[PDB]
Amino acid sequence: KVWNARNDHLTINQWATRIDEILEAPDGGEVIYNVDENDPREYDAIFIGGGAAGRFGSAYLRAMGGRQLIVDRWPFLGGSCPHNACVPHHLFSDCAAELMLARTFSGQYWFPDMTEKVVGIKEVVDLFRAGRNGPHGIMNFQSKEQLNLEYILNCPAKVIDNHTVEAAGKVFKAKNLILAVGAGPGTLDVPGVNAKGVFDHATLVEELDYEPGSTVVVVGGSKTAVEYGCFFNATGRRTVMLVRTEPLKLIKDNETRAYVLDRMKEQGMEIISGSNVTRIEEDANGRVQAVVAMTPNGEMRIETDFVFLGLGEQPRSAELAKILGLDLGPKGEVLVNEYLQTSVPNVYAVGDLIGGPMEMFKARKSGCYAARNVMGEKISYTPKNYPDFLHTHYEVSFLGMGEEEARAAGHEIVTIKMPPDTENGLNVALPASDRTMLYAFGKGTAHMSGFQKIVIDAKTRKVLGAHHVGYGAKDAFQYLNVLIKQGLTVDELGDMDELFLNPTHFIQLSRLRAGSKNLVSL
Amino acid sequence: KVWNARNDHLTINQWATRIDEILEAPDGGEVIYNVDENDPREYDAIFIGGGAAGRFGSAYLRAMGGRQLIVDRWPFLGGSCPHNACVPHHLFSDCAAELMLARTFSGQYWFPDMTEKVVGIKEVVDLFRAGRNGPHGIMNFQSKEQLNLEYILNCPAKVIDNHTVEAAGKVFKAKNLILAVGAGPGTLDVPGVNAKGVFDHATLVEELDYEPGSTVVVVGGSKTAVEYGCFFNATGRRTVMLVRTEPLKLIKDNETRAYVLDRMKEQGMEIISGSNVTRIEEDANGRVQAVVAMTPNGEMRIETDFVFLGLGEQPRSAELAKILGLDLGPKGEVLVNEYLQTSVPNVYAVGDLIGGPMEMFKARKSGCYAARNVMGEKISYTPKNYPDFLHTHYEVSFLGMGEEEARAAGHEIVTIKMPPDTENGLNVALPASDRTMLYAFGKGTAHMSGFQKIVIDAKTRKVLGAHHVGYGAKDAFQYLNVLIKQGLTVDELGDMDELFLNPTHFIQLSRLRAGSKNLVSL
Ligand SMILES: Cc1cc2nc3c(=O)[nH]c(=O)nc-3n(C[C@H](O)[C@H](O)[C@H](O)COP(=O)(O)OP(=O)(O)OC[C@H]3O[C@@H](n4cnc5c(N)ncnc54)[C@H](O)[C@@H]3O)c2cc1C
Ligand SMILES: Cc1cc2nc3c(=O)[nH]c(=O)nc-3n(C[C@H](O)[C@H](O)[C@H](O)COP(=O)(O)OP(=O)(O)OC[C@H]3O[C@@H](n4cnc5c(N)ncnc54)[C@H](O)[C@@H]3O)c2cc1C
Ligand SMILES: O=S(=O)(O)CCS
Ligand SMILES: O=S(=O)(O)CCS
Ligand SMILES: O=S(=O)(O)CCS
Ligand SMILES: O=S(=O)(O)CCS
Repeated sequence: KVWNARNDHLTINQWATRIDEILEAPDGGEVIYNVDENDPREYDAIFIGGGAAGRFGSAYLRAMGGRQLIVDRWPFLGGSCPHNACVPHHLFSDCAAELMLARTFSGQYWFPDMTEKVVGIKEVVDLFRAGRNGPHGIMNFQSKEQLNLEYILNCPAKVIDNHTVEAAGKVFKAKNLILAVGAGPGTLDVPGVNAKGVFDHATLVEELDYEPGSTVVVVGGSKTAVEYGCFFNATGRRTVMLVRTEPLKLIKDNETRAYVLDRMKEQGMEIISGSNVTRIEEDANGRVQAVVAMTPNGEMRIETDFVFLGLGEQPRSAELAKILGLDLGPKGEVLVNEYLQTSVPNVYAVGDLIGGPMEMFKARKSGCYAARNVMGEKISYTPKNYPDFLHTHYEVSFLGMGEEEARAAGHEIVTIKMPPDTENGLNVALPASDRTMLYAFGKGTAHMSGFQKIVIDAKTRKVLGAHHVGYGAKDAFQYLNVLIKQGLTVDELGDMDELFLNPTHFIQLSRLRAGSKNLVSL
Repeated sequence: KVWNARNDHLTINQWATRIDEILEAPDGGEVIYNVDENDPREYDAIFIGGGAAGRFGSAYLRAMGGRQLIVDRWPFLGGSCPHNACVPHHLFSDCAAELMLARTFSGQYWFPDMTEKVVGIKEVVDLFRAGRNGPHGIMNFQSKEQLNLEYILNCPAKVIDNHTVEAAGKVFKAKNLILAVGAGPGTLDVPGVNAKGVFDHATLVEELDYEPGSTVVVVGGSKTAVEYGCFFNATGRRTVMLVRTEPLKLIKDNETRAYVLDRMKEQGMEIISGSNVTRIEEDANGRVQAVVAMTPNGEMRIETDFVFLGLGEQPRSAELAKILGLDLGPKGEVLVNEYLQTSVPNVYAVGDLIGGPMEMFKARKSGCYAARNVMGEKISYTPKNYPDFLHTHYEVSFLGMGEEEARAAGHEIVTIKMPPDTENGLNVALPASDRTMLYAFGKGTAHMSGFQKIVIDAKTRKVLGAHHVGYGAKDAFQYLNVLIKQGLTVDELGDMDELFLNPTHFIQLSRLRAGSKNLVSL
C-alpha cells in the first residue's frame, strides 16, 4: 500500500500512466512516498495540500535552501487546476470560441453546416478525462526531478498539532505548518439538488455518464457559470442562466460589459437576473426533469435534464479549525495577517483557503510569500490592482478603472476606443487582428470583430484603465498592468513599437492623439 | 472630375461605398478634394503619400497645431496596409491557423472531413476584395472627421520643387516636403515572369480570375513568402518554397527556428534553400505551366499554374530623386539623417521609402518624428531593439537574443522553456493555453501545443531574449519588450500577476527558479 518512489525515476509519460492507474485503482491505489530519509535536517515547513499554493510555496522554500514536505490526498501535484478547474475550463472555452466561428460561417468555405448540429458534451469531457494525466505527469516529474521536492501523495494528512503531522502511517515534525487545502464546490440548499443530472465543475468531469438533452440550466453569474454556459450554448443547446443579482458585475466598464452581454444574447443565451432556484424537479428515475426558480417577473419552470451549478467555492477549514483552533472568517475562510500567519503560532494559510481573490496568481504568490516568512524573510502580501479576465465565446480582459467609474471618482478623462462612436456603431471593420479577421470581413459580421478601450486622465495623461474583448490580449494585460502601475502615459504608450495587426491597438491610437497638449478622445 | 468633399460629411459606411465606386469607376473616378480654402495659414508640410507614414505624420503634425496637406494617388488613406499588405495577410494567416486545426482533427467532434478537401484560394481573396473597403472607409472618416486632416485623394502628386507641389490642377506651396510614397514589389529577372499565373502581394488581390491548381510555387524566404506559403499549403495544395539562402534567418534562437520549420514540414511544406529561379515556363496560352530553378542538388522542374513572388519591396525613389536631386542608397532607398532629413533642404523621407525595417511601427513613428522636426522640435529616430513576429500556421514572436547568440556574446546564461528537455521531448501536454488546448489534449498532437523560451543572464539575472510559438503572445511582446529594455530580471518577472492559463508562462516559471541565488535552467 506504500510505494517508496524516492529512488525511482519515471519519465513524464511514465508518471502520467502510473497516476492514471492509481486513479482507476479500485482498492484506492498505493501511497506515493517520496521522502529523503538520509537527510538529517528538520522540516522548516510541512504543507497540507500540494496544489497551486502548496506546490509553489514548496518550490520557493526549497529554492531558498530550506526543507519541506508536501502531503496531498491526490496521487498528483497541481491541485484542482489540472484535474477539474482551470485546465478543463480552458479546453471548454477553446471549443466555445471555435464553435461560434463555425456557426457564424456555417457552410461557407471549409466550414461544415452547423444548422441543427448539436455537439456532444460528454465527448469533450471524455477528451479531457482521457488527457488530464498528461499535465499530472509533468507536475509529479517537474516537482521531483527539477524542483527537488519531497512529497507523499494519495494520502490524506492527519494533523496532530501545530508541529506534528501523520502521513503514510508515520509521524513528522516541523517548525511550521502551511495550510493549503483550498476550497470546495458551493452547495445549493433546495430539494432535488442531489438528483442525477445536477453537476458542478468537480462532478462534471467525474460523473457524466450520459449526453445532455437540448436544454441546459446554469445556476450562478460567476466566471465559471459564464464560461461553462457559453460552452454549453456553443454545443447547440438552449442555455438559460439564473443569476441571483446581475451578471458580470466584475466588468466595471459599462460599454465593455454591454458589448459582452450583447454578444452572448446574440448567440442565443438567456440571462435571467434577480433569480433564485426554489426547486430542482426529479423524475420517477431520480433524474432531473426541470428547474423552478423565482424571478423578478415571478416564478418560472424550465424543462431540462442537465443542470450546472456555478456557485462560489468554500474554504476547506472545518476540520483544521477544530484540530488547531484557527480563527475563521464570515465565509469560513481562515483568517491571516499580512504575512499569511493564522491565529495559531507557526501555522500559515494560503490559496483559496484564505478567501478571495480565488485566482492562480494569488494562490501561487501567497504560497511563496508564506515560505519566505517561514525562512525568516519577513514579507507582506495583499493582492490589489491586478489584471483579470474571463471567457464567454470571447476572451475578456480588464484592469484598472471603467470609464464611468473614473469620472465618478473625480478624474477628468478622455478615452481611446475601437470601434468609434458613429451612427454606424459596431457595424464597422474594426477593431481587428488575429482570430477576428473573418468577423471583420464577413457579411453582416463586422460588429463581432471586438471592442476595446483605454481610460486616460486628461491632466496627468496617465492610463487609468484598459478593457478588451476579442482574442490574444490576455497575455498582454499581465505586462501592460505592470507598466500602468509604474505610471504609464499616453505619450509613453504611443512611443512603443507596435506589432501590427495587434489585438490591442492602444499604442498607435495613443500616438494619434499624443501630439496635442490638450487631449481629445478618439 | 474634381469632387469638393470639404463640406460633405459621409459616414464610415458611406465612405466605404463611395471609395468602392471610385475604385470601380471605368473612367478612373473623381478627385477627392478636402482642403480648407478659408484657412489663411501656410502649409508647414505637404506629405507625398498618405499611407502609414504620411497619415500618422499628418495626424501628429496637425495635433501639434501645424498645417498639413496629404496627396495620394489612391481614393483612400492608409496605404498598402489595408489594400494589399498587412490586412489581407492577416486574413490569410487566420485561415491558415484555422485550417491546420480542422485538418488535424478532421472528422472528429464538429470538424468536417478534410481528407481530399481543397479550399478555394480565389474564394478567400474575393472575400478580402469584397470587404477591404470597410477599413478604407474608416480611414477617410477618421482622418477627416476625427483627426482634422486636409487631403487630396485619387490624384498623383506632381512635385515641382522643394517647396512646390501640384495637385487637383492647382499649385500648393509649403515650408517643407515629407516624402512618403513607400516601396513597390520586387521584380524577378527571368523569362516568363510576366506569364499569367505569376503573382505578388499586390497583383494577387487585383488579378486572380481563376482558381489555382494542386501545386503552388512560392519564391522567397521572407515573412510574406512564408505567411502566404503556409496559407496556400493550408488550402490543401502542395507548396514548394524556393529560398535563395536559408529560411527564417530572422528567428535567431536555433531551437525556436527548428520548431517552426519542423512544424511547417510536418504540414507538408517543402522548403528548398540555396535555390534560384532560372525560368518560369509558359504554355501555349501564355499561362504558367512550370518553374525551373537551380538548387544545391542541381536543377529541378516543378509543374504548377500558380507562382507567388515574395521578394523584398523596393523604395519608390526614382522620380523624386530626379526632380529634387536626392541622394539614394545601395538599394534605392532615400538617404536621411537621424532627423529623417534628406540631402535636399526642407525635404524629409519616411516609411518604406527610407528602407528597412519595413514595418508599420517604423513607418508610423518615422512619420511622426519628421513632423515634430518640421514643427521645430528637434528629435532623432533610429529603430533598434524592437520586438518582431511572423506567421506560419502559428504566430511566431521574438525579441532580444537567441540562446546561442547570447553565449557567443560572452553571457553566462540559464534558460526557462517549455516543454522541458527530456526523453519524451515535445511529446508532452505543455506548453498550453488559448487555441492550443486541443493540440495539448489530442492523441498524438501534444508536440503541436507550442514552444517558448526566455534567455536570462545568470549573473545580472536580467532577461536577454524571449521567444514564443503558438497563439496569443504577439500583443504581449509589445509590452514585454518595453519592460526588458528597462532592465527586467527573473525576480521581477516572477513577482508579476499572471493570468493562467497564459500564452507565455514566463511569469510563474521564473518564480519557480527566482528563489535561488544561483540560477538553474528549467
Ligand atoms: C471551474 C474553475 C475554473 C477556474 N479557472 C481559473 C482560471 O482560469 N484562472 C485562475 O487564475 N484561477 C482559476 N480558478 C481558480 C483556481 O483553480 C484556484 O484559485 C487555485 O486552484 C487554488 O489553489 P490552492 O493551492 O489554494 O488550492 P487547490 O489547487 O484547490 O488544491 C488544494 C490541494 O489540497 C489537497 N487537499 C485538500 N484537503 C486535503 C487533506 N485533508 N489532506 C491532504 N490534501 C488535502 C487537494 O487534494 C489539493 O491538491 C478556477 C476554479 C474553478 C473551480
Ligand atoms: C504582403 C505584405 C505584408 C506586410 N505585413 C506587415 C505586418 O504584418 N506588420 C507590419 O508592421 N508591416 C507589414 N508590412 C509592411 C508595411 O505594410 C509597410 O512597411 C508600410 O505599409 C509602409 O508604409 P508607408 O506609409 O511608408 O507606405 P504605404 O506603402 O504605406 O503607402 C505609400 C503611399 O504613397 C502613395 N503614393 C505612391 N506614389 C505616389 C505618387 N506618385 N503620388 C501620390 N501618392 C503616391 C501610395 O498610393 C500609398 O498610399 C507588410 C508588407 C507587405 C508588402
Ligand atoms: O500551479 S501548478 O503549476 O501547480 C498547476 C497548474 S496546471
Ligand atoms: O503553464 S504551466 O507550466 O505554469 C502549468 C501547467 S501544469
Ligand atoms: O494608416 S494606418 O496605418 O492607420 C492603418 C492601415 S490599416
Ligand atoms: O487598428 S488600427 O486602428 O491601428 C488600423 C486599422 S485601419
